[PDB]
Amino acid sequence: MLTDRGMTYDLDPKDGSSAATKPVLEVTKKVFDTAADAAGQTVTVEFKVSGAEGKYATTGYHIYWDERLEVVATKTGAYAKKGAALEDSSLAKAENNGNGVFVASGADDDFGADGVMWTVELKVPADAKAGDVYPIDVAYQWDPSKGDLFTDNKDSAQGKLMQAYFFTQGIKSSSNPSTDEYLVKANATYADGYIAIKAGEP
Amino acid sequence: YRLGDVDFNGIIDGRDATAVLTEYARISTGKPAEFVGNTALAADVNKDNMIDAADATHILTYYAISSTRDDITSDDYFALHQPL
Ligand SMILES: [Ca+2]
Ligand SMILES: [Ca+2]
Ligand SMILES: [Ca+2]
Repeated sequence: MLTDRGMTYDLDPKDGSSAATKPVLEVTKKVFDTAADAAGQTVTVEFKVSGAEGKYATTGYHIYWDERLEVVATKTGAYAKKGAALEDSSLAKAENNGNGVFVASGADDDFGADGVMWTVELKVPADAKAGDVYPIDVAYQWDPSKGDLFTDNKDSAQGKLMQAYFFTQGIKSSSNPSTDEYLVKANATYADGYIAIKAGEP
Repeated sequence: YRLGDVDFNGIIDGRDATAVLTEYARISTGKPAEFVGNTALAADVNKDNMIDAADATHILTYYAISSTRDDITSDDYFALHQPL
């Protein structure tokens, strides 16, 4: 089970189609051949940014996964661990959020790099079946008190355009849906990656 | 001022944390302070009379808490770490 928790990106500007920096986030799409190959496996799920080398400082976005997956916490209890894209970012924090996590970063200049921002260890249940798709969602959220971020150190006009791109075009959502066949079959085209098991029907 | 809101836009978020960290890195290398008056006061969230990466870490952690369980005010969160 997953739900579509993402919200409509509604700050000014909301059209990032002319952003100098067009950050794209890719999420692991792990596919197992058989239920027996998948059952009880822990998969490292990477959240990997491209096109924003040296262009960002301040990030914060939501991750959710199918409720049937079991997260394997870090030694500190965190559900996500920072990756190489964040190695030059002095501030990095993951807060747990049920079947999900909130991941945030900060830097004293535009030290954000391309590559793996975060990883999440997700374990496939013992009763996994051929055909199962466990979707993994990156989502924008906002409320009047605060919202998700992908901006530069000064939070410049270009950083706000880059943020608009990141949330509207850089990640999948109900307004930018996946066409990946696994997510279509999962009825989760708002999601971004997955752990799947092949159905292997003629 | 609102504690934690160093850009005074009514929101405590990662931009506040990055701003405190940026000020700390500038001062550390000997540049002049840019945080004065109520900005300086807003940055010192643990009330230890200095602005450093512990303040920036606290703002970011509040931003992440408010983004998840959201079960404590910013003022109560920063008071947990202030001197009795
Ligand atoms: Ca999504
Ligand atoms: Ca603020
Ligand atoms: Ca302080």
